[PDB]
Amino acid sequence: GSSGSSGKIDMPHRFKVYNYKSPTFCEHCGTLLWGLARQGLKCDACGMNVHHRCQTKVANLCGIN
Ligand SMILES: [Zn+2]
Ligand SMILES: [Zn+2]
Repeated sequence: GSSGSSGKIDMPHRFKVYNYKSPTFCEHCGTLLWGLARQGLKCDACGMNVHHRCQTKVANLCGIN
């Protein structure tokens, strides 16, 4: 909590590396990901799969959208 008032807020995508065996699709470049242990990244907040770079290209609104 806090003392005051807030308005508009934006949060980044909690993208965390994941080691799995499945065909993942990027929500930005719309392509496949070829990896071994760092198979792209997956947001543990909203739940999205994007590349390491394609991640910094997505909006900084996790949960709001
Ligand atoms: Zn997110
Ligand atoms: Zn991508």
